[PDB]
Amino acid sequence: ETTALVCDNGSGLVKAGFAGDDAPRAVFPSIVGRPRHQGVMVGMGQKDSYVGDEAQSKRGILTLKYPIEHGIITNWDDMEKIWHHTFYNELRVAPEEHPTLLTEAPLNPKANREKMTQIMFETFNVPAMYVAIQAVLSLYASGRTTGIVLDSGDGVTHNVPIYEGYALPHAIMRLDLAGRDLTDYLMKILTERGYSFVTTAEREIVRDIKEKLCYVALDFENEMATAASSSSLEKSYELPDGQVITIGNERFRCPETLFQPSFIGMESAGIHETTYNSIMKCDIDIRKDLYANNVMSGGTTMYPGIADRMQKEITALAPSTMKIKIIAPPERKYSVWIGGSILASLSTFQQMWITKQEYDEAGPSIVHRKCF
Amino acid sequence: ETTALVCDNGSGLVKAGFAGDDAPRAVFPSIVGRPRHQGVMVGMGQKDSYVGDEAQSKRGILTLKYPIEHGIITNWDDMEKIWHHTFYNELRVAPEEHPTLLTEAPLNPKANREKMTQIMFETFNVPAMYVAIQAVLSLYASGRTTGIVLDSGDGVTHNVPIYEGYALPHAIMRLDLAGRDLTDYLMKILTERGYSFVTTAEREIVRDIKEKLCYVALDFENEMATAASSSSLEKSYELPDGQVITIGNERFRCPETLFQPSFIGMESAGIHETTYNSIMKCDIDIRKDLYANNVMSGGTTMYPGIADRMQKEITALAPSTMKIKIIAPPERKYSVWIGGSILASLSTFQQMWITKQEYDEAGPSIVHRKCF
Amino acid sequence: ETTALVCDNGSGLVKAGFAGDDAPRAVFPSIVGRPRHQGVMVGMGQKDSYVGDEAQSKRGILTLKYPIEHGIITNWDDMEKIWHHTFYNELRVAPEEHPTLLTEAPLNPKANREKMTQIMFETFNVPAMYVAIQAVLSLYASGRTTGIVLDSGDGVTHNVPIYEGYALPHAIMRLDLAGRDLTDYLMKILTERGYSFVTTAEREIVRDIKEKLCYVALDFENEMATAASSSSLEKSYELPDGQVITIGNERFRCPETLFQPSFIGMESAGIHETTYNSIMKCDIDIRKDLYANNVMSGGTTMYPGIADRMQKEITALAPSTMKIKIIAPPERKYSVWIGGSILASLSTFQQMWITKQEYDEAGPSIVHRKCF
Amino acid sequence: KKWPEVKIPARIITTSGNASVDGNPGYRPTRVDSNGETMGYEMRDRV
Amino acid sequence: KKWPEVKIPARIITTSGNASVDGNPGYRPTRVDSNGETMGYEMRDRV
Amino acid sequence: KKWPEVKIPARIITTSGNASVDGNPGYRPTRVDSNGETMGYEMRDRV
Ligand SMILES: Nc1ncnc2c1ncn2[C@@H]1O[C@H](COP(=O)(O)OP(=O)(O)NP(=O)(O)O)[C@@H](O)[C@H]1O
Ligand SMILES: Nc1ncnc2c1ncn2[C@@H]1O[C@H](COP(=O)(O)OP(=O)(O)NP(=O)(O)O)[C@@H](O)[C@H]1O
Ligand SMILES: Nc1ncnc2c1ncn2[C@@H]1O[C@H](COP(=O)(O)OP(=O)(O)NP(=O)(O)O)[C@@H](O)[C@H]1O
Ligand SMILES: [Mg+2]
Ligand SMILES: [Mg+2]
Ligand SMILES: [Mg+2]
Repeated sequence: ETTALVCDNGSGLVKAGFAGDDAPRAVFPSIVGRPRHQGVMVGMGQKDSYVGDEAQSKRGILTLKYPIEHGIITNWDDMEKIWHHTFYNELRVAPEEHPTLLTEAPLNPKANREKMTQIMFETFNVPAMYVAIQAVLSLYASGRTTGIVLDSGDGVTHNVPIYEGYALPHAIMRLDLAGRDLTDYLMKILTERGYSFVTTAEREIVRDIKEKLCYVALDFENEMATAASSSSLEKSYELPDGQVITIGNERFRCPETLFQPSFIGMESAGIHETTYNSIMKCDIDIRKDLYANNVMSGGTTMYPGIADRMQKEITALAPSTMKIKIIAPPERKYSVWIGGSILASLSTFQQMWITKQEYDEAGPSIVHRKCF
Repeated sequence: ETTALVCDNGSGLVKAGFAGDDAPRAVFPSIVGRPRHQGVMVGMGQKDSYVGDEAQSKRGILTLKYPIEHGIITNWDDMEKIWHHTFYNELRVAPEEHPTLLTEAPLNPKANREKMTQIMFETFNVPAMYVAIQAVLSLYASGRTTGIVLDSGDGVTHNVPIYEGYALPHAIMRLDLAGRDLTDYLMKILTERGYSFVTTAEREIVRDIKEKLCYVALDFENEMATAASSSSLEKSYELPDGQVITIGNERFRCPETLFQPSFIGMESAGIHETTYNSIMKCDIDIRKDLYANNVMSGGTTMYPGIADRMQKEITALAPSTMKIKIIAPPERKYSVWIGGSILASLSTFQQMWITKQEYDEAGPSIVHRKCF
Repeated sequence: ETTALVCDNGSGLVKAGFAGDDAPRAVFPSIVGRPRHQGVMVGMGQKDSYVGDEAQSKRGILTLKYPIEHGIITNWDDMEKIWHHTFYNELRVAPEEHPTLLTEAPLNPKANREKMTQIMFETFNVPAMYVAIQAVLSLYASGRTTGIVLDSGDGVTHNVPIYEGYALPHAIMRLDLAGRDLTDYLMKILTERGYSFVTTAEREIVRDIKEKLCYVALDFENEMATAASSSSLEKSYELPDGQVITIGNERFRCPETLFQPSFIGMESAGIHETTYNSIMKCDIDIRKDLYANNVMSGGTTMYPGIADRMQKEITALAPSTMKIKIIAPPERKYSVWIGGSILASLSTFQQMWITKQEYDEAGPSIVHRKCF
Repeated sequence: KKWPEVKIPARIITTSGNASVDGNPGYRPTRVDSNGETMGYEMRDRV
Repeated sequence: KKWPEVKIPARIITTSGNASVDGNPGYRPTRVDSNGETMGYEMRDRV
Repeated sequence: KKWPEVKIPARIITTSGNASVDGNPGYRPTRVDSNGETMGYEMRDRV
C-alpha cells in the first residue's frame, strides 16, 4: 500500500487525489454524456460516451446526465464508467495497489454502500477501502473536534453535530435542496425575463451563470425593494454563442430558496432553522460549543453573503446571550476532500481500513460493522 | 509515614486532603461517567470513562452515575476508580506510604466497611487506615466536648448525641432523605411551570439551580401566601444553552421537604423532630447540654434561613424553659473533613490506626473491633 | 344538565362522546391544516383551514400540524378550533348546557390546566367541567380499583400505581416517547431502504405503515437473526400513489424503541423497567397486587406481541416467586375515554364537578383545589 | 364575569422531555426575550 | 472470491426525497412490477 | 497474606430505606437469584 486515494463522489464535481496532499489532484464534473445526433464523418475518432471534462466541453452535442442524484447513485453503469475514468485517466493510477477512502452523505440507502463496496472490491480490486460521511471530513479539514458541521454540496445539505469526538446521530438533519436542484429553480425564474434554457447542455450554462453572478442578502425584502432602483442590482453575462444576458432579482432569488424552500414547493425549513433544530436536538450542555463552531462546507455555501445571512438568522433564533460564530474558510469547496486527505494519513486510522480479506470473508455487508 | 490523608467519600462530593490542614486539598463530585453516543473522530484519543471534574465538564456527552447511594457503595468498580483518581490525580500522592482516614455514615451495612478496608489494604496497599463516623468528626471541627450533631450532606441526614466524649448509640437517628433525593423532588416540581428535566446532566443543572436559588422558610404558610402575589420571591436562572428559568414557590418548596418528608411521600418525621427525638432518647440530665449545642454539618444545612426554621421548630417542641442554641459555623460543608484532619493529627490517635500488620492477621473483620 | 360529555384530547386522536355510551362518538385526529399552495380556482369556496377528517383526507394539499405536543397544548388558537369542531360538528352539541370531563396526562404544566379551564368556561360557557388523569380512568374502564395502570397514547407514556382507590403520586413515572416519536423514528429508518418521507402528510402515511405492519419482538436478537436470513418476516404495503413498499427488520425495530430508548437517543429506560421502577417506589406490601394488575391503555400499547414481551421483561426483573399478569383488554385504544364515560355517570362523582359559579368566584385557579 | 388571561410560560426546550422543535413542522420557533435573555420559546406561523 | 451481486431496491418517487424524475433528463424512468405489485422505479436507456 | 474476598449482600429494596432503583439511572437493576430464593439486587451495565 503506497498512498491512499481519497474520493468525494460529488453530485456535481468528483474530487480525487492522494492522501497527505492539501488539494485534490483532479476535479471534474460527475457527468456522462452520449451523442445526441447521428455521426456522418467516417473515422472521426468516435466514442460511444464521454465523461468528465470531455463531456463538459463537447456538451453541445451530448445528452449530459448525472449518475448521482441527491447523493445517491441512480445508474451503476455510468458510475462504473466515472470510477474507471477518475482512476485510470485523471489520476493515472492503477487502483489495484492503492487503498481508497470514499465520502458519502448520511442517511443514504444501505444498498448504495453495499453495491459501492462490491464494485470497489470486485471490478477495481482495491486492496482496502473505507466509507466516511462528508460532514465529519469537513470537520477534520477545519482542524476541529467540536461543532456543528453543515455540508451542502450539489446533491444534498446535511448537518451533523459533533462534540469532543462523539457524533450525535439522532440529531442529524438532511435536505435534498442543493446545487443541482437550485440550478433548476434558476432555469425556471430566468423565463420571467424571456430567457428559455431547456436542454441539459444549457443546464450547465445556467449553472455557470449561478456560480458567477448569484449572491445572498442580509434581508431578502430589502434586496427586493432595491429592485425599484433597477440599475444597481443588474449584472450582465455572455453566453458561448455571444448573446448577452442581464439579470436582476433572479441572482439573489435563486440562493434565497435555500433559506425559504417554499419557493420550489418544499415544506421543510431552510438551510437555517434546520441547523438550529439539529442544535436543539443535542444535549443541553452541548449547545454552547455548537453555536461557536458552526462550520460550513460544500459548494453551495460559497455564495457571497451566506455567512452573514445565516449568522443573522441563527442569532435571531438562538438566545441573545449566546455568542454565535460561523466558521467559513475559503476552501469550503474542497474541504470534504481535504478532510479525507488528513484522515487517510493518520497512523491510528490504518486499523479502520476494510481489507480485501475482510470483504471476501463476509461479503458487502462488512461496511455496516466497520464504518459509521 | 509523614502525613495522613483524610477522605470524606461524599455521596455528592469527594472531599480529600492532607491532615493538619484546615481545608481539603481537592474537592470534586463523586461521579463516574461513560460516553453515551458513539465516537466518530479517530485519533482524538477519547478515554473510555471519566471521573470527577472531567465527567462534570463533559457531562453533555456522558451518562453520569453516582457510586454512592445514601452513604452505601453500590458499585465497587466505579468506587475503586474514584479512589484511584482521588489518590493519584487530585492529591498526586501514592497511597502506599500515607495512612488514610475515611468517613462513613452510621448504621451502614458492615460489608460496606469490610470491603472498603479490603480495597484499602489490597489494591492500594495503604500502610494504616481508620474509619470514623461522619457526625463525630463535626464535634472535633467545632472544638466541643458535648453536642447533638446533625449532619446532612448529599446522601443521608443523621444525628448523633455525644456527651463529655461518650456517644449515645441507642439514640442515633437516621433518614435517607438528603441532597440527591431532594434534587429529584426539585426536578419533579419544576414540571409544574413547564421546565422538564430528565437526563442526569440536567439533574446536575437542577442541582446547580437548587444550590444557587433555594432557601428555607421561617413560616412555610407565609411564604406560600406571599408567593401568591408572585413578584417578589421569583428569581431567574440562566441555563448553559442560554434559556432563562424563573422559579417562584419551588425555591422554598424544595428545601421544605427536609422539614416535611410527606412531600416526597415518606412517612418519617422531618429534619426537625428527629433531632428532638434523639434528645428525648438521651438521659434526663444529658438534654440540658444537647439543647444548647445542636451542631449542624454537611452540605444540605447550607440554605439561607435553615437555622431560623430549625430553631423555631425545636423551641416549639422542646420545653419552654430550655434555651435552644443551634450552632452553624460557616464551614458546614467541610466540617466533617476538618474534624477528620484534626483528629488524624492528634498524638493520642496514632495508637488507634488499623495497621497493615494487624489487617494481614485479622482481615476485614478487624474494623468492628478497632473502629466505632 | 341532561348528559355529560367526555373528551380525551390526546396527542393523536380526539376521542369524544356522551356519558353512558360504551364507545366514543368521534375519533377524528387532533390535526389542523392550512393550504400550502395558492388557490387559483375562483368560486370553489375553499376554506382557510381544515380540522379533523377534512384535513386528514385532503392532506396532500395542506400543512398538517398537531396542536398537542407530548400532552401539552402548544397552540391555543388551533386547540380552540379543535374544541369548536368536536363540539359543534362531530358531536353536534352546543356545549353551553352540557358538563364536560377532560382527560390530561400527569405532571403537566399547571398553566395548561388554567388556560384549558379558561377556554372551557369563557368561550364555550360549559355549566361545569372537570379534569381527570388519563391513566386513572383506565382503572374505571377495567372495573378493578388496584393496579400499576400504564398509558401509551400518541404523545406520552406514563404509569400511575393505584391501590384500593388511593393514588401513589410520588411513584408516578413519565416518558415523552410515544406514537409521534415512534412514527418519526420509523421515518428515519425507512431511509435505510430508500423510502424517503419528509412532509407532514408522509408522516400520516408512515403512521399508517406503523399501525398496520409493526409488531413487538419477543426476543430482539432472535428476530434480528431471522430477519437477516431472507424469509417471510418481510411485508409489503401500497402507497396512495400505488407504488409498493416492502419492510423487514424495520417493522419490529420501530416498536423496540419503547424498550430501548437509546435508539432514539434518549438516556431513559424503556416502558419496562420504568413500570418496574414505579412498582419499586411503592410500599413494600403494595407490590404483590401491582404485579398482578398491570393494566395497559392508549394507542401505542396495541402493537401485536407487546403484552408477551413486557410480561417477559417484568418477570425477568421481578422476583421469581412473583406471579405476574399484564391486563390488556382488546379495547385499549378507547379505555381512557371509556373510563371517563363511567366516571361522569356516577352519582357519587356529581359533587366533584367544577361548577360555573365556582369558577367565576375564584378564577381559573379552582382546578388545583377541586381536581387531582 | 371574566378573569385575566393565564399566559403560558415560554417552553424550555430540554434535550428530551415535554418540548421539542421538530415535533411540529407546521410552526416556527421564535425568540420571546425579556431583559436580555430568551426565557423559553413560542411556536406559531408559517415555516 | 466473489460474493453474490447486491442489488438496489426499486426507488419510491416521493414528492421530495432521494430521487425526482426531472433531475436527470438523459434517463427515462421505467417501472418494475411483478406478482400484482410495483416496487417502484429505475433510471435507464435513451429519449 | 491475601485474605478471601467478602461479598456485599444483595440489597433488599424497601419502600423508603437505604435502597432505591431510581437514584442511579446509569445502572440497570439486576436480579441475583439462588434456586428461587431471589435474595436481592445489584446494579451494573447500561440502561
Ligand atoms: N463558486 C460557487 N458559487 C456558487 N455555487 C457554487 C460554486 N461552486 C460550486 N457551486 C455549486 O456547488 C456545486 C458543487 O459543489 P461541491 O462542493 O463540489 O458539491 P459535490 O461534492 O459535487 N456534491 P455532494 O456529493 O452532494 O457533496 C456546483 O455544481 C454548484 O451547484
Ligand atoms: N450551598 C448549598 N446549598 C444547599 N445545598 C448544597 C449546597 N452546596 C451543596 N449542597 C448539597 O450538599 C451536597 C454535598 O454535601 P456534602 O456534605 O459534601 O455531602 P457529601 O459529603 O457529598 N455526602 P455525605 O457523605 O452525605 O455527607 C450536594 O450534593 C448538594 O445536595
Ligand atoms: N394499532 C396501533 N398500532 C400501533 N400504534 C397505534 C395503533 N393504533 C393507534 N396507534 C398509535 O396511537 C396513537 C393514538 O393513540 P391515543 O390513545 O388515541 O393517543 P392519545 O390519547 O391521543 N394520545 P395521548 O393522550 O396524548 O397519550 C396514534 O396516533 C398512533 O401513534
Ligand atoms: Mg460531494
Ligand atoms: Mg459526606
Ligand atoms: Mg389520550
